[PDB]
Amino acid sequence: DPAKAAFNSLQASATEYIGYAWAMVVVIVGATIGIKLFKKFTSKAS
Amino acid sequence: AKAAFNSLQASATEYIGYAWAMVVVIVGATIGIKLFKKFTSKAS
Amino acid sequence: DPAKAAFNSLQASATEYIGYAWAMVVVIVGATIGIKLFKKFTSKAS
Amino acid sequence: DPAKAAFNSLQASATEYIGYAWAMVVVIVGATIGIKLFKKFTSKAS
Amino acid sequence: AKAAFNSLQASATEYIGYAWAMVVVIVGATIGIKLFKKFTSKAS
Amino acid sequence: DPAKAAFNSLQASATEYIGYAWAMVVVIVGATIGIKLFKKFTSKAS
Amino acid sequence: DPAKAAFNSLQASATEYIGYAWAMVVVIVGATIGIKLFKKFTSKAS
Amino acid sequence: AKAAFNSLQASATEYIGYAWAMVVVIVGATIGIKLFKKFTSKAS
Amino acid sequence: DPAKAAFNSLQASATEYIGYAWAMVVVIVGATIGIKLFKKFTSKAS
Amino acid sequence: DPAKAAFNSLQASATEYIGYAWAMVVVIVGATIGIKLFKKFTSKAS
Amino acid sequence: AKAAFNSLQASATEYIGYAWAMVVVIVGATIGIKLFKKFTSKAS
Amino acid sequence: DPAKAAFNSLQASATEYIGYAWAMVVVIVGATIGIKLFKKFTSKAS
Amino acid sequence: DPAKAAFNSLQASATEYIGYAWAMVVVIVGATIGIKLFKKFTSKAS
Amino acid sequence: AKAAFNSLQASATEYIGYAWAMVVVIVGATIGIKLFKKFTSKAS
Amino acid sequence: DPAKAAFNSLQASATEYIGYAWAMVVVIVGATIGIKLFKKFTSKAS
Amino acid sequence: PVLLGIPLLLRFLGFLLVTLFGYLLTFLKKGFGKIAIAISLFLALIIGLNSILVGYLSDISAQLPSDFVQGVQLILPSNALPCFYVILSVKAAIFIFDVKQKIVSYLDW
Amino acid sequence: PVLLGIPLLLRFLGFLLVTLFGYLLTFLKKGFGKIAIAISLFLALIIGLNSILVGYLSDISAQLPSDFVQGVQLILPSNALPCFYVILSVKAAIFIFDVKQKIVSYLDW
Amino acid sequence: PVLLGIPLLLRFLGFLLVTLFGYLLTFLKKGFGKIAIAISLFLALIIGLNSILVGYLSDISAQLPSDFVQGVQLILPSNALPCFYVILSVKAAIFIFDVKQKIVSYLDW
Amino acid sequence: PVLLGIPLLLRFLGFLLVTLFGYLLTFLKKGFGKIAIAISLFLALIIGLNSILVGYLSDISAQLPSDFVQGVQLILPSNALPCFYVILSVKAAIFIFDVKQKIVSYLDW
Amino acid sequence: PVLLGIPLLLRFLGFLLVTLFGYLLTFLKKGFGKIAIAISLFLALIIGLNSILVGYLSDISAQLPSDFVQGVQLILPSNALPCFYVILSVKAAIFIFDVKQKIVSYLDW
Amino acid sequence: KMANANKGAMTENADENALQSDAKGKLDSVATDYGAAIDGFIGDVSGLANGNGATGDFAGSNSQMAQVGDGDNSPLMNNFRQYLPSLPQSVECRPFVFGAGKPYEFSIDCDKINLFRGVFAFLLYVATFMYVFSTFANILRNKES
Amino acid sequence: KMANANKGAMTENADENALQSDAKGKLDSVATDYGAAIDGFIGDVSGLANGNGATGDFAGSNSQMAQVGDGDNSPLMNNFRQYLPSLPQSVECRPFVFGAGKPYEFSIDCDKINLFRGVFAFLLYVATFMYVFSTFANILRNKES
Amino acid sequence: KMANANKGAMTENADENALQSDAKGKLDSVATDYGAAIDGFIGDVSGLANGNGATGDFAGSNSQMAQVGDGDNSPLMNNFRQYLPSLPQSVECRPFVFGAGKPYEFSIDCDKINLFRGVFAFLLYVATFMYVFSTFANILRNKES
Amino acid sequence: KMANANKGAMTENADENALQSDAKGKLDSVATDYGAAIDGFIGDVSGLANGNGATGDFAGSNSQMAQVGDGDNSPLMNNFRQYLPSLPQSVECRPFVFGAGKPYEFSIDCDKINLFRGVFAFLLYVATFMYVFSTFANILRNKES
Amino acid sequence: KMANANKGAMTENADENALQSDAKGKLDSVATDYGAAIDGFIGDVSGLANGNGATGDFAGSNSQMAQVGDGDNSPLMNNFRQYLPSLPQSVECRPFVFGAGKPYEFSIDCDKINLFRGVFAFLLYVATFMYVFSTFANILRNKES
Repeated sequence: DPAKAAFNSLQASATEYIGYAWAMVVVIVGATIGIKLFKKFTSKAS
Repeated sequence: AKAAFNSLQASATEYIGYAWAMVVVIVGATIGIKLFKKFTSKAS
Repeated sequence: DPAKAAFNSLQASATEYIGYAWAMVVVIVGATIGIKLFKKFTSKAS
Repeated sequence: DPAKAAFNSLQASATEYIGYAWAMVVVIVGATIGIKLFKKFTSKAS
Repeated sequence: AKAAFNSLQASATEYIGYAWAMVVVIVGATIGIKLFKKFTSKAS
Repeated sequence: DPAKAAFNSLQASATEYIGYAWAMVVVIVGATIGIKLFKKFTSKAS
Repeated sequence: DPAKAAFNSLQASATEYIGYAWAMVVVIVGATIGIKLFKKFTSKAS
Repeated sequence: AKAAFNSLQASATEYIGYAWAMVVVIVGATIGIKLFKKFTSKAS
Repeated sequence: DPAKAAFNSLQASATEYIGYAWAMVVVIVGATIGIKLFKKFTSKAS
Repeated sequence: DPAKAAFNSLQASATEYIGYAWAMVVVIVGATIGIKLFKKFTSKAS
Repeated sequence: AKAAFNSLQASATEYIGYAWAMVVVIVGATIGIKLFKKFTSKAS
Repeated sequence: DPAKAAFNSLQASATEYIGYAWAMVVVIVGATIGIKLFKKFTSKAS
Repeated sequence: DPAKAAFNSLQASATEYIGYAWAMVVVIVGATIGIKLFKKFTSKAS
Repeated sequence: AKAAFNSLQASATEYIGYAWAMVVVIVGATIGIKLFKKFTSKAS
Repeated sequence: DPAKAAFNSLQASATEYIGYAWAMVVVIVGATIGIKLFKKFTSKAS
Repeated sequence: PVLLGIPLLLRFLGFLLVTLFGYLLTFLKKGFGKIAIAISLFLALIIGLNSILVGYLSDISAQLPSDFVQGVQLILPSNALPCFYVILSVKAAIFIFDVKQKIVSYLDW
Repeated sequence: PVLLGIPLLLRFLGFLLVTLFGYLLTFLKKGFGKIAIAISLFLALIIGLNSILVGYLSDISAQLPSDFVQGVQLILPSNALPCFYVILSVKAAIFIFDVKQKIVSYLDW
Repeated sequence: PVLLGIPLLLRFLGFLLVTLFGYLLTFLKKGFGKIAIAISLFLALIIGLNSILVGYLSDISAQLPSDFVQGVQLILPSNALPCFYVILSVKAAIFIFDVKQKIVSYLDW
Repeated sequence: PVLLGIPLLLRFLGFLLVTLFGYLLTFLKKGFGKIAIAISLFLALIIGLNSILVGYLSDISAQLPSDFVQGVQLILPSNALPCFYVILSVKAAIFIFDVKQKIVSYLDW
Repeated sequence: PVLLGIPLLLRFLGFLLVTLFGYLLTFLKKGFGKIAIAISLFLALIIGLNSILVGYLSDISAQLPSDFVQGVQLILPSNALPCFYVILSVKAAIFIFDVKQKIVSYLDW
Repeated sequence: KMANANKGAMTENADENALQSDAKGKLDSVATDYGAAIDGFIGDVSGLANGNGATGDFAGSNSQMAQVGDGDNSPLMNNFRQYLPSLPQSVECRPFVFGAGKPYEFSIDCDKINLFRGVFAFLLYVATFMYVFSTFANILRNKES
Repeated sequence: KMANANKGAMTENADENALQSDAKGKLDSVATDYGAAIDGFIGDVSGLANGNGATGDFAGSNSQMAQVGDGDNSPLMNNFRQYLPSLPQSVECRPFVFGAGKPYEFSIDCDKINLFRGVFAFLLYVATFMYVFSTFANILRNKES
Repeated sequence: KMANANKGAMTENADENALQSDAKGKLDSVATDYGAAIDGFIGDVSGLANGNGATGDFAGSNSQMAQVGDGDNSPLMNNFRQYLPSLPQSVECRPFVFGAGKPYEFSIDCDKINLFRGVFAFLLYVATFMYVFSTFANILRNKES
Repeated sequence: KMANANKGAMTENADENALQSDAKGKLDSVATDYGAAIDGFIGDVSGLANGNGATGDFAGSNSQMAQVGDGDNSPLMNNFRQYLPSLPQSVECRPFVFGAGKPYEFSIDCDKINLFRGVFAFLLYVATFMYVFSTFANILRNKES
Repeated sequence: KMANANKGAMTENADENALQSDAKGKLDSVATDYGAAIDGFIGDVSGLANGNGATGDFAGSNSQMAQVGDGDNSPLMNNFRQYLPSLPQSVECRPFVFGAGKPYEFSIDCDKINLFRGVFAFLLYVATFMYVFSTFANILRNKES
């Protein structure tokens, strides 16, 4: 039954997409948190 | 006739099982990203 | 039913996120308190 | 009439979905309120 | 002919009754969640 | 008509939410006032 | 012509929907304004 | 033939008149709610 | 044309909303000024 | 060719719609700017 | 046959010319309103 | 091509908006500075 | 094969659209950053 | 018959290759604009 | 696979944006600190 | 039973003492007059400063517009004006207390 | 073995010295009475000012409503009221220290 | 009717008293000169400090740019500059009042 | 070669001067004792105030919880505690400087 | 033409007056020495306090990092450092003015 | 007895109780004026201080001290009351009505306004009480109160 | 010997040890009163200062100095305690429940409230300690403390 | 009568009313100079204080006291007026026009600007009045005013 | 020569150099005690001021002045150090890890934390330096420092 | 004439103009030292105050007063200048370039930065001028300036 193999292939593709998206969002959120914390700490310091 | 309907019903349920097994992963990833962004924003 | 299993998995993921967020917010709150205390000293002195 | 039973089954499924969603949203909103109140109280304290 | 139309009209209204009985629950749940989030945010 | 019954139910739910929100906001306002009063004393002293 | 009567009936239904929506939104906005004014006045007072 | 086209054109314009008379009310209500919320928020 | 009549009606409704909003904002501004004046007196005294 | 005349008529209708929308948005933005400036000036004054 | 295709292609391009001449005005108005609101908000 | 002409027209409109916004923000900034200077004098006096 | 040439033409059109959009967004973001920095610097100065 | 199916499959994959080569550019431009706006706003 | 190449290109673009944003935020933070230091001197003097 | 000149010498000594002590009394009265003059000058300076300060407030006078009255009355509690008047009364009491304490301290001159 | 009038002259000189020194003693006692009067006036002024200040606080008295109690009790730590009372005690101690130091400084009059 | 030497002794006593009291007068004038010198030094120090302070303000002078004038004129009420000038006049009045009070207090030297 | 009674009169005058100047010496020593008593009272008052103030701080003592330590250590630069200790040392130095200056000013009594 | 002993008595009176006035001169010089000692002690205390305060600033010294220089130079007007230096100069001028005024006030001892 | 004749020739009868009495009488008659002057100065300054009044050199300051006032009523301070800014008198709460007569008519219920008015009154008291307490605690300190 | 007769006629026997003793006795009997008055004034002022007490002219200020108080208990200051505003007494934390009994029932876990209460107590101490330290450091300076 | 001869030999006629008059005349002629010096010092210091003027040793401070000034016009203070920063003069309100001549032309109606200008004037008065009132109330206190 | 006999009868040989010497000797022997007392008081007060020490009446204040301390080490001030609040000691920066071991694991790079720590140290210096400078500039002014 | 013989026997020729001259000469020769000492003290203190200098007992304070300084150059204050924090020197405006060389390259036009720099300079002046004006107005008040 080709449908089962097709579904498995789409699931694997979705999983690899999820992995790439997780990597990118981790990078973006890390940069955003770093910038926000720097701005907050400097604002409170002076 | 009846056997064809039974086979179609079975195949339909098999595909539903696969569609659910896919959508759970997709929805879990989406909700995970959403909650991650929301909570990292709220905590900082 | 797959739906209830997915909902429980989502709830567990949310709980883990909540715990990590609590830890990080405690750290950041401590940093903010330290900044205000060590600036208030000098500021009130003058 | 199968339609009436089908409608009842979909209604029951919707009700259980609503229950799960209520549980999850209660958890999320409770955590958000706790974090927000902690941040507000600490900010006002210092 | 006429009896078929009458039966179709009755069945249609029966289904409308069920569709309304479903949508009231769904909309009530959605609006409840929305108002809950809005008011818990506003109060804090 | 089901529509008016649904609208009245929604209005009643909103009223309950409003009452609970009023109680919680009163509590949080009391907490904020307490924090400011007991920090203002020491701050104005010095 | 049944179409004219049908259009009139839909217009009347829309009007009653508008009335119910107006009542609910008035209640919601009144509560929101009350809470917001209470919070603002208390914040300015202390 | 031509009379049928004329009747269809007239009926079409009659329905357009009714559709406009409905949409004006619906859009007026929607815009009223939107502006009410916006201005009550801005004033407070 | 119905379109221009609808647009004029919307403009008139907006004008009424603007007038009411101006009145309410004047009242709320007066309240805010009163709160600040009667807290500033005591605060500056000490 | 009726299509060209129809396109011209729709363009003219769109132009008059744009004119009405411009009038309404000018009124709304003027009121919003006035209210915002009044609130800002009063807040800075006291 | 070929003449019909040529006429259809020409008429199609004529309509595209009119569709573009309409959409430029519509999009210009929309973007103008958006930028007006954004900049009047930013300046105040 | 109509696309590039439309884009250039949009850019010119944006430039005009930017110029007007700069003028208005300069005026409002001057007003804010005046308010703070003439309140700071009396406030610092006391 | 006309499809390949058509795809190339659409790609070129998309590229020129991207160029125009980049120019416009650069202008808009530059103006926004300038206005925001002016307002922030003036607010901090007084 | 079989040759027609093979040709259709090949042509389909050729078009998929072109569709991907287009969508990568479009999505890259969109995400670039989004990230540019987000980061220029966050930095200031 | 084209998908992974596109994701890596997006990640590289994000990294470049992050670097430029870090530089610009450092400059703006320095400006804010300078403004506060040179206003605090005169303000505390009086 | 004493030689001549002793009573005259004693009378001269008494006269000298009386004259010197009278001079001392006159100088004491001069000092008291100086203290009175100083007190008068101090109080006169205070009164003149008050007169100048009261005059400036006439020009810059302004009143709250008819608007903003509704909101102030909406929020104003029953003990706002009493608190303001208590603050003013405390200011006046402290002022007169300082003046009286300075008058008391003038006892050391 | 001396001429007449010398012992009488010496007695007169002693009498003059005794009278003058007695006058000095009387003036010293007058000065001490002046110092006592000044101290009494200063303390009386302080007491009167206290009496006036205590009276004003009766009118403007107000209490926290029944609400807002729950939140304050929710947040209030165990050492808030002790800190407030310590501040008040420090205020009182400094006040009496200043009064006693002024009394000590009255030794220079 | 007295022995020789009594009038000479009385004249000598008077001469001694006159000389001593003249010395006292000279010392009193010296003290008054000291007080005048002190007052002159105090006023001269004030004038010199004023001269130094006025000089610093020339270098750092700056003016409001041509812009921001429109907004300030848009908002400025009729009694802003009068209030600023009243504050400056109050500052000057208090300064001269303090100077005159110090001059008055120089009466205790 | 002088009449009787002149040496006795001169001895009496010298004795009177010696007695009066001895009385003056005794009064001077009394004044010095008064100054010493005043200084002792002033220092004792300072010490008592210090004792009371040190005692209050025992009750209200509190410590930073185990949490918030990580963030403070995350941000704390190398010269925060040195700055705090420098401020405290400056406070102590100014206090003892004021005390010593008051002791110096006691030279005018 | 006077009896014996009168010139000797007058010489004795003059000698007594000279001795007493010389004692007064010696005591006056002692008082001036006391005033000089007080001034020296006051100035020495100021110098010692300055020495201690200057020493503390060496440890806690820190510098602005290489970054943040670009922004500060981007915003800094031409009269920021002149204003800061004017403030410091005003501080120094007021300090020396206070010191000189205290030295002037030492004329009342 | 030539001795008796010479003694009688150079002797005058002087009584100690007469010369001493005369000298003491004059010295007392002037020292009483001295003490009266001292006591008069003391009484004048004390009367100026406590409001009893002064006579003599200090009589001219009676008007000035009466103008200063006693208790808390200072006629010198009451001059500022004429220029005191006018402020609204607190009245009962009246709800504010938005869009009266329209379908969007909502009004502030003024139930929470009274609660806010109570907490505002409490805060105003705690501020005034602390101000008065610190005012009295810092009377000898040369600080504004 | 006429010389002897004339010498006896104009001579009275006077003893230095009698006149000197009498003059010194009178001068001492009055100088002791002088010194007693000085010492009495010194003792009265010292007793008023340190709370021992005063007798004589300063006896009237004993009541006033007792009313001022010593240590930290000032009866003049305790008058303000009667009007001291009432404040709630700190108790254990009670969680707040929103929508009790409803499907949307959530409560503040009060676990973080205790952590906030600890850090608030620490901040209140550091403020009070700094206030007391600066109060003692600025006693001779004429500043509020 | 040898007694008479011896009495006449050692006697000089001295009159009390002459020696007393001479001594009192000299003492008064110098005490008048003493009193004149005291009164001159008093008058000089009083004239310096109240602006009447001084003569003698204090004549040199007349220029300095005239430079200080009286009333509120201090020539020492007027030196700062030359360097006073220039500020705009308040004029009537002019509406601001955005995008003049364009379809998006809106202007600030300046009707609410006048209301804001009124409330701003009121706030500026209440601040200046409070400042002046506290300035006069804290003149004897060594505080900035 | 009866004149010689009468002169011898009423004459006693008195030497100026003896009476003057005796009177001056007594007066000097008591004036030296006067000067010694004055110098002793001066030395005692100076020694109390500069820490050398005092003897006599002021010897009792030696303990009190030693308790006050000199330089910057005040034993009266060191009593507060025992109750000084405990604060963390600054250490090197440690990055904070969020969601350790999970796919969403990100950590603060702590590269910018060091830059912030540098600018914070600079700001803390500029504040402390300004505080110390103003403290020394306002020592004679009765202000907190 | 026995009267003449007795008068000559008990009489010594004394001249008023000699005894008076001698006494006045001694008294003047010591009063000149008194006045010289007073004038020397006055001159020493005045010279210390105005920077002329002192001689004698006050000569030791010349070094201390020279160390204090005059005008505005205080060598005691210049010690703090060595530890003065280093601050950047103001230069011309340089635009900041974001993403140089990239399609998203935008730069701050620095035209408005100059306007902000002008208004900032104006605000810094108005603050410094007000500070200096209040500093001079509150010199006699014991307040920081």
